[PDB]
Amino acid sequence: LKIQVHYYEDGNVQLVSHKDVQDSVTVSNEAQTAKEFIKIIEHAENEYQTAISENYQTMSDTTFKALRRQLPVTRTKIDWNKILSYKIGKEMQ
Amino acid sequence: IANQPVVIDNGSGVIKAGFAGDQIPKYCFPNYVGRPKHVRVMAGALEGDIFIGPKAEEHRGLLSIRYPMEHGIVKDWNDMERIWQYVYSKDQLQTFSEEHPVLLTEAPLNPRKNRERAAEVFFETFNVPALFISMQAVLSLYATGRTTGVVLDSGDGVTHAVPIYEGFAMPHSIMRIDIAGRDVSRFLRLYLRKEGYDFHSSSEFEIVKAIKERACYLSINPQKDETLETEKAQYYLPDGSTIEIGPSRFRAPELLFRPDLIGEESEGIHEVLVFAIQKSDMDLRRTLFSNIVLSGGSTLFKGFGDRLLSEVKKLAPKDVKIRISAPQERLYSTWIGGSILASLDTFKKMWVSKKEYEEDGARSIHRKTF
Amino acid sequence: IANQPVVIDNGSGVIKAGFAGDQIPKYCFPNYVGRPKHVRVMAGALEGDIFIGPKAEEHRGLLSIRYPMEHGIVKDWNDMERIWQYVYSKDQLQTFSEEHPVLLTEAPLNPRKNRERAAEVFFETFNVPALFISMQAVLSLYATGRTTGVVLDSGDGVTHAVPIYEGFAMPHSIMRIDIAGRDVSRFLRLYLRKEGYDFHSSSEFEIVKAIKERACYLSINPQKDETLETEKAQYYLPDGSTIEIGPSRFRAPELLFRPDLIGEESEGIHEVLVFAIQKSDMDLRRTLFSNIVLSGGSTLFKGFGDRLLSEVKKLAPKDVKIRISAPQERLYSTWIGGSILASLDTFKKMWVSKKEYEEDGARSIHRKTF
Ligand SMILES: Nc1ncnc2c1ncn2[C@@H]1O[C@H](COP(=O)(O)OP(=O)(O)O)[C@@H](O)[C@H]1O
Ligand SMILES: Nc1ncnc2c1ncn2[C@@H]1O[C@H](COP(=O)(O)OP(=O)(O)O)[C@@H](O)[C@H]1O
Repeated sequence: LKIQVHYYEDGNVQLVSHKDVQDSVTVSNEAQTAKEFIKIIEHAENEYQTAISENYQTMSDTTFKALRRQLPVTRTKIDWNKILSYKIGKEMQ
Repeated sequence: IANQPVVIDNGSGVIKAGFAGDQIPKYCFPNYVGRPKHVRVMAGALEGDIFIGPKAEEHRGLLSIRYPMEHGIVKDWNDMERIWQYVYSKDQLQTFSEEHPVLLTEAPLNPRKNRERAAEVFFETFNVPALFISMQAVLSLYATGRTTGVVLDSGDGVTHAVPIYEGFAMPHSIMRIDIAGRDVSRFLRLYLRKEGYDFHSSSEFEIVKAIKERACYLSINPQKDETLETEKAQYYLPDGSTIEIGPSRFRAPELLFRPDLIGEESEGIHEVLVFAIQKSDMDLRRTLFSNIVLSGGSTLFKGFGDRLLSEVKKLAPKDVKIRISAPQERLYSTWIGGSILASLDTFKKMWVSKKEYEEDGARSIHRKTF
Repeated sequence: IANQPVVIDNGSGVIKAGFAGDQIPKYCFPNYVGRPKHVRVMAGALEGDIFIGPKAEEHRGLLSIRYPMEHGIVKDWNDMERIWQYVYSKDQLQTFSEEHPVLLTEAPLNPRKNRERAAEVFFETFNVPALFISMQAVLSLYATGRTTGVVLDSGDGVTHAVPIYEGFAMPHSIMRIDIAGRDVSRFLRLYLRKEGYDFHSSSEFEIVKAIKERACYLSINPQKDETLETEKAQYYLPDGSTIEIGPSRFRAPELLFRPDLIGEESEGIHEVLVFAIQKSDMDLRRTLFSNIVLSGGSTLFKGFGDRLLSEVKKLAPKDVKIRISAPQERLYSTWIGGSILASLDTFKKMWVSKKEYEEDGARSIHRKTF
C-alpha cells in the first residue's frame, strides 16, 4: 500500500509508507471471488487509511512529546531567572 | 553579618523556632495567643496579659487563650510580633533580628498582603537583614531526601497535599484544602455535648486536643468499626475524674476522609491527592504512587496510613507500586529540612535584604518570592 | 411529522431549546444537574430533589449542582434525559417526543459514541419520528446569512474555530478545543484562593461565573496591564458581601491565549483559530477573513475581540482584513440557525425517521451528518 506524500512549503514533508500484507482467499469463480479479492484489498485500504488517521493523533501527542515534549514535566512555565538563581534544584535533585 | 540563621517553622497548630545547623528547634510552643480571664488584684501574678509557653501551660484555665493562624490565616499581627519577641526574649533567642538571619516558613495560596505584612515586621519592627520565607513541604523533602514526592501536611487545621517533582511543586497540581483536626476536636466536643460536656474555653478544649492526640486512632474499617459497639474507655480527667471515649477516637477522624459529616463539599485527602496525581505525567504518577510523603503532626494514629492505604487501594488500580514513607520527627523534619536549606551558601540571593526591601518592598518581594 | 419542529441549542455552559419560526429559544436554562444537599423533614419539603431552573437558582445553597456536559460532552446522560423530560414537562414542552419534530445540534470533532447514545435516547426512550443531529457553526451562518465564514463558539467547556464554505465546512480545516470559562473562572477563583476565597460549591461558583460574565474582560496589553497595580473594584454577593476584583478579571482569560497558566496542551485558542484558517487555500482564507463569525457566550468581554485582533495582527501575515462579525445572540446564533433549518421543510430527507433508526440506529446519522 505504497504512499509518497510530498509537501514542501516551509518545511519539507516527504512522507512515504506502505503496508506489506498477505491474505489468502479461495478461488471459486471469476465474478464470485473477483469482488471478494477486491473486498480484501478494499478493507486493507480502508483499515490502513483509518490506522493512519488514528496515527495522526497518536503520533501528534505520543511521538511528539516522546521526542520533544510539548510542555515541561511541570507544564507550567520556564523562568530562567529563578532557575539560575540559587541553582534551583541541583542541590538535592 | 549573616550569623547563624534561625529556622522558624510556622506550623498551623504548633509553631517551631530554632537556629539552623541544629537538629532540634530548642524554642517551641504551639501556635496560639494567650490573654487572661480574670483580673489579678493582689500581686504574685505575672504581668503583660500575653502569656506564652510555661505561663500559658501553667495558667491554662486562667488565660482566655486564642489562636491567630486560622487555617493559615493569621490575624494577631501585633501579638504575633510579641510572640516572636517572646522568642526574641531572653527565654528563647536572647539575640536580635539584625544579628541573625531568619528562615521563616509558609504555605501555598497565602495572601501577599499578609506575607509582605510579615516582611514589614521583620524589616521595620524587627530588622532581619537575611530573611527568606518558603513552603514547609520542601523542608520535608530535605528531611526525606526525596525530590519527587507528594507532600501532604497534617497540622491542626491545615492540610495541603502538594505534589513536588525534583523540588518543583507543580502549581497546577498543588492542592491546598487547609482544614484538619481543629473542627474534628470541635465535633468531638459536640460528642461531649451529646454526652453533657462543654469545652468552650480554649484550655478546656486544649485537654480535648491532648486526649485527641493521645486517645485516638484510625479504624481502617469505616462503617464496619463504626456500626460495631464501642467499649467507651474511661479516660482520666486532668483533675482526677475519668470519662469514657466511645467511637469518637476513630469515629471523629472519619470526617477527614468523609468531609460530609461536617457537611462540606470536599473529597477526602486521598481523593484530593489522586486529583493532584491526575494533573501530572502518567509515568511520574507510578513513582508518586510509591512516593508517599507523610508530614504534619496529625499523622500520629494507629492504622492512620494503613486506612489511607485502603483509600489508595480503592482509588489506585492494580499493579500500582504503593509505598508509604512515614517520617518520625514529623514537624521537626521540616524544621531540620530548613536547617539544611538555611545552611546553603547560594541561598544568599533570593532572600530580601533590608536595602532590597527599602527599594520596593512589595514588588521587590513579589519578584523575589517569584 | 406535522408539528412545530423542536430546536435544541446544545449550549455547553448555557443550553437552550425551542422551535421553528422563532428567533429566541422558547425555553432557556443552562446545562447543569442540581442534586440536593439535605434530607427532607417537614411536610412541605419537595421530593425528587434533583431540581433545575427556578428551584436551582432559587435554592443555590441547597442544591449540589453538577455539570454533565464536561468538555462539551455530557456525562450524566440519564440525568440529561430527565432534564429533557423537564423540558418535556408542563414548564417547557407540554408535549411528547413522538409529537413534535426535533432537531439536535452539534459541535465539531465529536465522538460518534455520544451521537449514538443520544440517538438511543431519541428513538428508544424518547420516540421522535422526525429528528436528525445537525451542527452548530452552520446554524450561526444561517443566522448571519454568510457563506464562507469562520465560526468561533464561546461556551464553558468548548472552543472551536470552524472555517465554513457556503454552510459546508471543510471537516478537516476545523479546529476544536474543549475548554472555556469553566476552568477559567475556576482559575480566577484560584487567584482568589491566593487572597483567601475558595468558596468551592458550584452554585457558590455560579456566582463567580456571574462575575465572569459580569466583572471580566480582556486587556489587549498583556504585561502592561497585568504587571501594574490595579484599583481592586468591589463586588457584592447575594447578601452584599464586599469582595474586590482587581486584575484577575483580565488575568484569567489569558489562559485561553496562554494555556501555560493551567498547563494545557493547547497553544492559545487564537493561534488555534489562525491554524484553523491556515488549513485552507489562501483565497479561501481571504473569504474567511471577510467573514468571521462569533458564537457562544464568552464572546462578551471588553477588548475580547480587540485583543484577538491584535494577536492576529502579530501572527497572521499582511493584508489580513480581520472582518469579525459581532452580533448579540451569539449563544442563540446556533439556535437561530436551528429555527431556520427547522423552518426548512426539506429536512424530510435530512432527518432520520423512527424506522430509519430501527434499520440503522445511528449509522443513518453518520451517513447523513456533515
Ligand atoms: N498525636 C497527634 N494527633 C493528632 N494531631 C496531632 C498530633 N500531634 C500533633 N498534631 C497536630 O498537629 C498540630 C501541630 O502541627 P503543625 O505544626 O500545625 O503541622 P503542620 O505544619 O502540618 O500544619 C497540632 O495542633 C495537632 O493538631
Ligand atoms: N456576558 C458574558 N460574558 C462572558 N462570558 C459569558 C457571558 N455570557 C455567557 N458567557 C459564557 O458562555 C457560556 C455559555 O455556554 P454556551 O456558549 O451556551 O456553550 P456553547 O458554546 O456550547 O453554546 C457560559 O458558561 C459563560 O461562561
